[PDB]
Amino acid sequence: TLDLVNLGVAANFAILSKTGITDVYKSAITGDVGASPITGAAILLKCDEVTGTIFSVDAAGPACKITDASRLTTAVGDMQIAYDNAAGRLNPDFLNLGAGTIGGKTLTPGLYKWTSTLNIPTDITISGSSTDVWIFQVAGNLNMSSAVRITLAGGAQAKNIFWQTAGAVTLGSTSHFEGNILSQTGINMKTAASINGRMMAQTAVTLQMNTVTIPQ
Repeated sequence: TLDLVNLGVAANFAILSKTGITDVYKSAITGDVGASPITGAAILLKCDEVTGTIFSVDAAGPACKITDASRLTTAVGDMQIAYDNAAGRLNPDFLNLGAGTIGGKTLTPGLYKWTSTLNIPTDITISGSSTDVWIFQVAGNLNMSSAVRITLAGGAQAKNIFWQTAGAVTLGSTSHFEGNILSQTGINMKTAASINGRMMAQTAVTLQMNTVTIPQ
């Protein structure tokens, strides 16, 4: 069995970025949100969009924000450690599965690697036990097309799924994603896409009327 990727303090966030969070009103985020080292002004969410707390490094930001620089610094530090831990895992079980396109597949537990961009153009399933772990290592971008849905089967849980991407993630309109995203650059969601997972970006997270829920 493959070890969990430990998120440390970042586990407490639904969205954590380094250069902000952009949004087309109205999104529905469940869980805490934060950005650092950038100013809290870079968080373009209103308070009715977030059920949880909005954290800022400073006095700027949405009206309900809490200022807490040391927690955001630890969180961001922990996200970096997680990203490096995930990208650093060795001996994949798969390499270049589907040649970079994985529509229709059922993915069983393990460590998967892609040395290019990964596309998800049609529905997929992630299947395994309540304690199985999946780590997806993607050296380019990650794309998912509109209305694509990731289904979990067999007791598989979103909190045990990790997607590490060296490039940007793009989730298409109406799509539904499962798992923790650790991106080295951005994560960008389109109209009414949803995610059950965490969006951890080393640049920005962009949203357009999305539903974002932290995995239980």
